[PDB]
Parts: sequence; structure tokens; C-alpha cells
Amino acid sequence: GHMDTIILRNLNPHSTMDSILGALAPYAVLSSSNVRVIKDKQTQLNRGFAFIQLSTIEAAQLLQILQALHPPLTIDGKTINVEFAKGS
Repeated sequence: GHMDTIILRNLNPHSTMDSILGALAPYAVLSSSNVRVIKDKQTQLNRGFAFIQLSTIEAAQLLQILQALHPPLTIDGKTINVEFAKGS
């Protein structure tokens, strides 16, 4: 049960969490365990989506901010996408 999770999309192969955590964090800044970028082992690439684990209301708050203002950024030449799986 995802219970307040922001999802990300459109992550490039070469990107990593620590890169995104610089230029995807104007409003709020996660720590690190929050930002699940799954990565391959053979290709040494990402899976291209990610997950942001936050508190019961914090996920919801942060996301609503992002759904009311300028479009998201890029950190490689790929404009990120935001999703919300509030499956409680």
C-alpha cells in the first residue's frame, strides 16, 4: 500500500539521485532514502522512473505545490514528470 508516494518519470539512463536531488528540489529537498531510483546491474543504468517516500501529509503537500506553478526542470536534457499514487 503506497500510502502517499510521489512518483517520478523520464529520468535519463546516465542520471542518478544525487544529481536530481540538486536540480529537482527548489521548494523542498529530500534526504536520500526517500528517493528510490532503482538501477540495473548489467547496463549500469536506472529504471527511468523513481519513487519519493514522504510522511502521510508531506507527500500530498509537496506535490500540490508542484501542481500549481512553473513546469519541472531537467538535469540531462530530459524534462522530469511527476505522478501521485496516494493508494492508502
